Amino acid sequence: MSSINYPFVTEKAMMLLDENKLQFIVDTRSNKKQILEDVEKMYGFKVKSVRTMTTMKGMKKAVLAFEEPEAAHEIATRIGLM
Amino acid sequence: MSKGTSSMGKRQKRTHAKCRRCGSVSFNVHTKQCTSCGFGKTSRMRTYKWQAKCKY
Amino acid sequence: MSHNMKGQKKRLAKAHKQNTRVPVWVIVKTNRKVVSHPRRRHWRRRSLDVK
Amino acid sequence: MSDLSNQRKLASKVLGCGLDRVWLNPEASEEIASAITREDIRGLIEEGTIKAKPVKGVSRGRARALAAKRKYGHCKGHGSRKGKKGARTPKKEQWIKKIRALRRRLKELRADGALDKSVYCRLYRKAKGGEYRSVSHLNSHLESEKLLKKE
RNA sequence: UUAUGCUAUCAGGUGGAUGGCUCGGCUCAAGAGCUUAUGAAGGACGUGCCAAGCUGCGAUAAGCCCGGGGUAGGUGCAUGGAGCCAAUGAACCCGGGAUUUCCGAAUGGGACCUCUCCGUAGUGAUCAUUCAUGAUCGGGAACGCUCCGAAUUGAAA
RNA sequence: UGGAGGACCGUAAACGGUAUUGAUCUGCAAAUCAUUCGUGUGACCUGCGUCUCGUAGUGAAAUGCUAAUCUAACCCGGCA
RNA sequence: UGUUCGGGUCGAAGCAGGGCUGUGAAGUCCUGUGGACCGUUCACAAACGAAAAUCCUGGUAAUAGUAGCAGCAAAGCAGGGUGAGACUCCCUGCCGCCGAAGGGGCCAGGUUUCCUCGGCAAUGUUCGUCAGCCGAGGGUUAGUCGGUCCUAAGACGUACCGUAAUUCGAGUACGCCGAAAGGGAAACAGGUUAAUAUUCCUGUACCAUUUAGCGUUUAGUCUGACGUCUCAGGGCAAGCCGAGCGGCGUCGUCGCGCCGUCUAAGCAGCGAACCCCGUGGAGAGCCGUAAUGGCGAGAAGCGGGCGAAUCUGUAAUGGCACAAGUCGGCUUCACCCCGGGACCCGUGAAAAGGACAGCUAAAUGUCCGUACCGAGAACUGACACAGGUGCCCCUAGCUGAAAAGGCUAAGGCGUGUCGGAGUAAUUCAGUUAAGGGAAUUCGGCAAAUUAGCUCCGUAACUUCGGGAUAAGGAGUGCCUGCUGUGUAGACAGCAGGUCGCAGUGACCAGGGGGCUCUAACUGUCUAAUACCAACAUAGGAGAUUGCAAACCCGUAAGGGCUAG
RNA sequence: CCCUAACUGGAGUCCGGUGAAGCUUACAUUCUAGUGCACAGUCUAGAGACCUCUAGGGGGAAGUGAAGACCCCGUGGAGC
RNA sequence: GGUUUGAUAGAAACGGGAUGUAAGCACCAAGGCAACGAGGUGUUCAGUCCGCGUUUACUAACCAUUCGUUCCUUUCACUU
Ligand SMILES: [Mg+2]
Ligand SMILES: [Mg+2]
Ligand SMILES: [Mg+2]
Ligand SMILES: [Mg+2]
Ligand SMILES: [Mg+2]
Ligand SMILES: [Mg+2]
Ligand SMILES: [Mg+2]
Ligand SMILES: [Mg+2]
Ligand SMILES: [Mg+2]
Ligand SMILES: [Mg+2]
Ligand SMILES: [Mg+2]
Ligand SMILES: [Mg+2]
Ligand SMILES: [Mg+2]
Ligand SMILES: [Mg+2]
Ligand SMILES: [Mg+2]
Ligand SMILES: [Zn+2]
Repeated sequence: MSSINYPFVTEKAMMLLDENKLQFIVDTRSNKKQILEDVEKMYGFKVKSVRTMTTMKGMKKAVLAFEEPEAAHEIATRIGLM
Repeated sequence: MSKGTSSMGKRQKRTHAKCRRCGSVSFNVHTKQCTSCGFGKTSRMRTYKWQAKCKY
Repeated sequence: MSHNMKGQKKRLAKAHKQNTRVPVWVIVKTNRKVVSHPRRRHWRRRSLDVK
Repeated sequence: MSDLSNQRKLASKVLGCGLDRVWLNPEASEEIASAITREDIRGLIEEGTIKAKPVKGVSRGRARALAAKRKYGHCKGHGSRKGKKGARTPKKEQWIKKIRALRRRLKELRADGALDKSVYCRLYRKAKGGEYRSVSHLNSHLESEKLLKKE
C-alpha cells in the first residue's frame, strides 16, 4: 500500500525543478507524514515540507520541498523525468 | 409573488442527502433517516408488501 | 464556492470524468455499433444526483 | 490577425488596468499576436507597443469656480436651496456650537479673574437658559450691566 | 407550352410497417435449498497502454497462488494500433487458498460530512458462564409460525 | 434645550400588490412587465439553523396554506 | 399441432400494379423487386380477422416559409486584418449603455462552466472564422483564510419504562451532535502564472502544543458576554483644496484639465473618557454637560495609578519608465475606540477559549475546502427564461437634503444575441392640439393639473393629542460688494446691477375642499380574479380552577399549559 | 367628449436569414327561399360565378379552445 | 413622366422664405485698490438654415438588356 504512485510531470510541474521541488501523484488516502516518510524511504533524500492538493480527476498531487540542494534534479535523473 | 415559477427559485437548499447504506439521495437531513432503505432508523432494510402488488 | 467534504468532491470528480465521449478506437473496434453511453450530460441541464 | 483578446486580457492583468484601457498598436498587430506569456507582454509594454490609455477623470475646474463663489456667499439663494432648513444645518449642532462658545468665553473670564464665582454661576445658568445669542451678545450684556471686576 | 390545379399510374426522397430470422421472455415440471461479527448482501470510490458505460476485481485492484481437466493459442460485452502472456502448458472450467479501501448488522466516538476524531491499538448493545470463552443482531424469490388488523365491494340502498 | 411615538413624507433598499379591468394571454412568465400605488423604527423585513403534518399540522380565520395538488395532500397497495 | 400429399437459389415469404374464377368472404395466376423458407388433404386448437373507442404507439402533413426572432436597456459606423466564406470574430478611432448597479467581494447552489490550442454536423432565436458548444491538454499548494473546537433553538444514541410487538412512544440518567454570517490563539507587504495565491517565492514577523533548563500559583474572580432608540468626544479609510516636482491632453485665443507625487503587519513609546487612591474643604450656593446632572453619605482645585482607537519611530528595501517620489490644510461617513442618557407588564443566550508566572532553546503544527460563475447566459423556475435566490455586503466627481433622478470617472459592456428598407392601413408606448371644459361614462376610468425650499397665513370639528403641507398667498436665476454665528467645515442674511416668454428654467416633485355610510386607529387576508365594511387589536364582560387544580394530548409509560 | 388631426419610437407592410403551433371525414367560387330533428356552402328550385396572388379588419363556417361549472337524473360521492 | 434633338433629380449662384442680430474685436457696465465683471451698444434687419422656384448640362439620366423566335429540327423556307 505504497503512498507514492509516480512523479507528476506537466509544464507547471517541471517549473519547480529549478526550485528544488518535485511534484508527485500519491495515494489519496495518505497524509503529509506518510508521503514524507515514504519518499525518504524510497530515495533517502530529506524532505522539508509537503504541499498536498487533491484534483478534480480524483487524484492527489504532492509537492515535496527538499533540504539538500539538487535533490530534485538527482531524483529526476534517477527516474528519467529530465 | 406567485406559487409557480416565482417561488421556485428559492430551491437553493436540500432536504435529502446521499445516504451511506444505499447510495441513494434519500437520507433526510432533519429526521436522520433514509426514506428508501431506512438507514438511521433500523438495522434491517425497510421493505413493505405494498411496494409491489398482491401475488394473486 | 460550495464547501464540499472529501467524499463529495470525489463523487463530483467521478461525475466529471464520466462526462466524456467514447474513445475513437472503441467505435472502430465495435464496427461503430457502440457509439454512446447513458452517462453523457451537460453541466447546464439536470443537476447531478451526487452530493 | 488572430484573436488578440487573450493578449488584451493578459495585458490588462499585467498593467493593472481595465480591459478597454489597453491600447494595442494597430500597426504592430503581429507583434502583439506573438505575445503569449506575461514576460512577452511585459517586454511589449516596456517597448511601448502595449500601453494603458490615460484615465479620463471628471474635470473639476468649473466645480472649483462654483465652490469659490459659494464660499464667498453667492450661488446659494432661495432658488438653489432645495432641502429643508434643518437638513442644510441641523439645530442641535447650532445649539452645540453656540453653547460651547458661550461656556468657553465664561470659563476664560472666570480664569483671568474678571468674573468671580457668584456672577459666573449666574451667567453659566443664563447661557444654559438661552439668554444670550452669541459671544458678542454675552460681551455686550457684560459691558451693559458691568459684571466684570473692573479695577 | 394553360399558370395555380384535379385524378390515376410510374421514378426518387422521408419513413420503418409487413415478411424472414432471433443468444431474450413467459408458463409448467424435476431437483436442490440457507447465508452473516473468520465482518455478508447492498452501496460509494478506485481499478484497463490508448478504457466513457456495463461486467469483473479491491491499493496484489478485468487480477495472484496451488491440485485436477483441456491444449494452442490468449489478451471480457467489443477479432482497433502497439505490446504483453503462453510448450517452465497459459486462456478457459471445477476444487482449495491469498489479497479483499470506505460505508453497511457496522460494532472505539461522530455523522446534511460514505469520510472524519481519539489513539491508551478498540469485545457497540443485550445476555450465558468455570468469568477461559460463547450466543443474538443483517440478508434470503416465495413458503412456514405467532400476534395485530381495514375499506372499497355484495346484499342491486 | 430635549429626542418619545405599533408618528409623518419618501426611493426601482426591503416588503406588499391598489387602479389601468393597459401590455402579454399557443406569453419573458403554468400570473410576468410598465405606469400608478400601501407599509418603510416595528404587531417591521429577511438570511441560515431547528421544530409542528394528513381526519393531522399551521392559520390576525379565506376552508387559506402544508413543494404549480387541499371542504381532507402526495406515493404505493386494497384495485382489473 | 397430428396426419396425407408436396413447392423452393432453374429463386420461398413479403411488397406495387394487373388478368381470371367465385354472389362474396377470398383464392389462384402474370409483370417488377426480393434473397430463404412456404403450403395442401382429412381432423383439431387459439394471445384468430378493425373503420371508428375526444382509442394507444410511431411516422407525417395542411396551417406555412406563416407567428416569433420588436414593447422592460431603440447601437452601431470608417479603416485595416484574419478567413474559402464576415453586419455579426480581432485591432484602431469615432459614437454609445450601466455607472449606490449591468461595477467590486462572497454564502447556498452549480461542478470544470476556469485557462491554452484546434473545429463549426448539432446548441446560439440570424450568420459566424466567434462562444458558458464540440474535441484535446492543463489548472486549485495554508500552523496564520475558513472548516476543525464551543455551545444555542433543537436533534440523535445507550439504559430504564411503555407497547401484542417494533424500525414505535413521553420522561428521566449518562453521552453525543447541532452555526463556512453566534463565540473564536496567530501574517502582513511585494513578486510570480495561461489559469493558483494572506497558501508558492523574497523580506519582516506572529500563534499553539509537547520535550528540556531556570521558579512560582492570586485560584477565585474577570473576560468571552450581549436588547432597542438617541447623542457627545477622539481617530481613520474614502473624498476635497493650496505650493513644488514628473508625464499626458488641449493649444482658433487662453493657461488651464487629468494622472502620480506611494510605505503593510510585527516591534518600541505616549495615552482621551470612565474608574480608583492620597489631599482638599463648598452654601444669603457652587462645579459641569449636547442633554440628564454632581456635592459634608464630601463638590471645585492639586497630585498619583489603571487606561483606547489612532499617531510617531523602526521595519528601509519593495515596487514606480532606477519620473518625480518632498510638503501643508479641510472634511471624514454608513468604519473603529470611548462615554453619557432614555425605554421596557419586552430584561435582550450559553459554553469552549482567554488574563492573572512566566523566560530561553529545539522540533512539530495531521485532515478537508481553495479553480471558475455567484447571476438580464455558469444557481433555481423544462430554456442563454424580463421571475426568484442577492441588493446579501461595499461603491468615486458635479447638481441636490440625499445611496432620489440627470450627467460623467473607474470598472463592465455594444450579447437585456437577427439584419436591410423608409412605402400604406391598423396597432403598443409617447409629444402637441384651436374654441368649449366632464357635455364622455355605470362612475372624471385614463390623462391633465399642482409639486422643492423660505416667509406670511391657516377653518369646521376634536378624544385637546390633532385636523395641518389644511385652505389662500409672496419670493426664488445670474453678476458686483459685503455682513452675522461658528474654532472650522459650512450656515443665515443684506445692498446694488442685469437677462429671459419662463429662475425648484432640465431632472425631481401633493391638486385642493365640503357632506354622508362603514370600520376606531398601525396591522392581517383568499400565493394564481375578492386588500373589503371581513380577520386581528387594545378596551369591556362572562365562565372554570386553590395546583395531585381547571382545560387538553397519549393505548400506556408519561406529558402540554409549566422554570407557571 | 364635441371631432378628430399632425408628429415621434417600436411593430405591421416590403426585402435577406432562421423558423414552430392550434381547428382539419370529404369536397368546397357562393347568394336567396323552401324542405330537412323546426338555425343548410353540399338537399330542392332559381340567381350568380374566369382563375391565381397580395393587403385589410373580422360578417358567416350555429369559427377554435372544453365529455357544461346553470337545471335534472344516478337506489354515485365528499365536507358540514 | 424624363433620358444628351435633355432642365428628370443633385450641386453652385440668385430669388422667395424660417429664426432673431452670430463668433472675435472696440467702448461702456452696478461695482472692486486691483485682477475681474452678469450684461448693454457698434461691426450686424446680422449669423445659421430651407424635404420651394429660376438661371445653369457643372456631375449623374450612360453602357446595355430581354419579349415581339414554341425549340430542337434540316417535324425545315434554310447559309457551310
Ligand atoms: Mg490543503
Ligand atoms: Mg401477497
Ligand atoms: Mg351493496
Ligand atoms: Mg411612507
Ligand atoms: Mg400548492
Ligand atoms: Mg389506487
Ligand atoms: Mg387503424
Ligand atoms: Mg425589423
Ligand atoms: Mg448614465
Ligand atoms: Mg446558427
Ligand atoms: Mg459542533
Ligand atoms: Mg380597518
Ligand atoms: Mg372585527
Ligand atoms: Mg356531459
Ligand atoms: Mg332507482
Ligand atoms: Zn439509504
